[PDB]
Amino acid sequence: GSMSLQVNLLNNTFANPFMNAAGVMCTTTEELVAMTESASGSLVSKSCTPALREGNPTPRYQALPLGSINSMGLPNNGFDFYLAYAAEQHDYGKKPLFLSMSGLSMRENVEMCKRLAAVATEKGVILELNLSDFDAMRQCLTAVSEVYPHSFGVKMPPYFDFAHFDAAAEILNEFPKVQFITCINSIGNGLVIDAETESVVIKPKQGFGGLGGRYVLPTALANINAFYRRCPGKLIFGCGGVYTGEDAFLHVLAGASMVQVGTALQEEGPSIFERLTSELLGVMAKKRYQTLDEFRGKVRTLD
Amino acid sequence: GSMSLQVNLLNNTFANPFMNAAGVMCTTTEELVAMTESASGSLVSKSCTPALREGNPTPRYQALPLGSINSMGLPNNGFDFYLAYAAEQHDYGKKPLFLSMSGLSMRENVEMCKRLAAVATEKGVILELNLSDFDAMRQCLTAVSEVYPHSFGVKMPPYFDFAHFDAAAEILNEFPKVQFITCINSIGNGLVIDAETESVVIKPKQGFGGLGGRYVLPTALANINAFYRRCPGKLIFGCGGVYTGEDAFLHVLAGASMVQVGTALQEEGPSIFERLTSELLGVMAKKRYQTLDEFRGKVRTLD
Ligand SMILES: Cc1cc2nc3c(=O)[nH]c(=O)nc-3n(C[C@H](O)[C@H](O)[C@H](O)COP(=O)(O)O)c2cc1C
Ligand SMILES: Cc1cc2nc3c(=O)[nH]c(=O)nc-3n(C[C@H](O)[C@H](O)[C@H](O)COP(=O)(O)O)c2cc1C
Repeated sequence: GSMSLQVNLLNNTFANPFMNAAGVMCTTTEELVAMTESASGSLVSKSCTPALREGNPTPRYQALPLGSINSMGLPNNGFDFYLAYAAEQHDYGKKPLFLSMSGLSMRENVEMCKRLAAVATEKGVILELNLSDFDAMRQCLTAVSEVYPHSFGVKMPPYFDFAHFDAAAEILNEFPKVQFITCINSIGNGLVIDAETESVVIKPKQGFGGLGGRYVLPTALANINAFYRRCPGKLIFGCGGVYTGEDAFLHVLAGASMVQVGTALQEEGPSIFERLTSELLGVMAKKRYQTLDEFRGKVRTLD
Repeated sequence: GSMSLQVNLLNNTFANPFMNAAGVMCTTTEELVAMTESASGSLVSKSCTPALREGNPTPRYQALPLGSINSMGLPNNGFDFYLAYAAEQHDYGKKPLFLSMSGLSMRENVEMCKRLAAVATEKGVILELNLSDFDAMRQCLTAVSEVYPHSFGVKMPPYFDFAHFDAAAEILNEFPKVQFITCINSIGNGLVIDAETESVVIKPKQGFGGLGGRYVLPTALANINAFYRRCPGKLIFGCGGVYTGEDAFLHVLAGASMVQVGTALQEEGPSIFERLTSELLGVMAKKRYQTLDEFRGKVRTLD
């Protein structure tokens, strides 16, 4: 019958839950345009700092059989650029836009949010605040909530135990404006060593870098589901290890409303969204689901 | 030329760096015997608590294409059992024995260590203290160091940033008795969801469990290398994601002295050690290394 990947959240309609993960294929105008032109339900701009950053020396990203490792160092065009893209360029008629923000301090986030406010108001761009200790997180969210008169989401690093799921959820649940939680950012500071070259594969930080892709899917599912459970009032956006509609299906089963695609998108480019939508639809059709609502968060436990 | 996987550490000679990861194929006499009979350089008994524990309801382990997930819940025959194995059964002529200890409180560890002391003294069993909060860690090590008159090692959870590498290393470095650091335990609380069944795959903890296997190799390498760098006075034992001699070679390059094998061993049985020694030798032969010393810790960075 009639299947739909439509997602409705944040006062928006998304054609499908897919979007790039922040930082992937979303740094330049060209990329943002490509993402916007893609079949993705949405996009998020590269996490921005107040000013442009060159980011780290290359190689700073490496695709791997099981994912990716990167230490990009937040190369980005700077907030004004993404603000301007959101304010003046982005075609919201095509899809909603998220703007990822990653100030290097609370003050930077506060100042960016102060300015993002009007554009969020005028254009509907949605903040994904990159949060990737808990007191600091609470302070950050307080400071941002103080100056930012809109719902926003937060991009979380993965956590690895319930104590942390609980503590993080507790924080986030303090902030009604935090309407979505994106789980997860990279698994931090993995170290890929190329057995052939007997070396690391990225240059910054002695080769340590965030892992994405296949490596991170169960972690991502865990986090998605953990926050899905602990933040019942909030939306969870999944991010981590999505290469296929089936992976996305897992994200949604774990609780994801939107499903972000990082490494796989980096490796395939924006055409991946046509394939993901089609695959997820295929998965849904095989499983006799018509909407994401029908199985979102419905992963069955055995206990 | 002549190649050797021999490892000399902790006043022992190991024929090769391989051993099981604690908890894998090392719970029962039969497993311990099998590990001892295997080609592994060593073995470590299942992390024990003062008394036997049934562990968690099954399924509590699931092998996966990329690794494993488990929430065993520390099923173990109890300390007396492993102590007795170390004291009276283990053939130290075949290989050294590590005894993993995972008391559920400092007190439990202290009480077991007090009793382990004489057996370590008399038989040479070596404690791997399962540490998998930094104050708690310091307190545990202090307590164990107070009462345990031997060098021992610690099984560490993976860390994911340098702040944690630094903090953990700083702590471990306060304890001269901590002579090896085993990196790593599982990546905590991943959630594997079976797209077919739309369910989790292990029963305890709503399906959340420690990830091992291919998922964890870069994390393991990161941790091994991080502590290798930060704890130059200590040996690092690698654990995580070893399925092949090539993987083991990575561990060693990252800094590993011993290389523990969990998931792959769980899946393959103790004959894996023949294959691993052979493969690691083959890797070393192709690379013209003759000893592990020649490349241990020599992973080349690009910066
Ligand atoms: C090249 C690259 C750049 C990234 N930059 C950002 C970023 O700017 N902001 C952010 O929140 N996450 C960033 N990440 C993390 C991704 O958003 C995503 O959380 C991570 O890659 C896991 O998703 P994946 O498994 O689909 O890769 C980056 C990841 C990659 C690979
Ligand atoms: C079935 C199973 C039981 C485990 N039990 C223990 C344990 O008792 N003590 C411990 O330190 N680690 C335990 N672990 C973690 C392993 O020692 C190892 O750290 C982890 O599996 C990563 O290694 P791998 O990638 O080779 O699996 C267990 C792992 C598995 C799979």
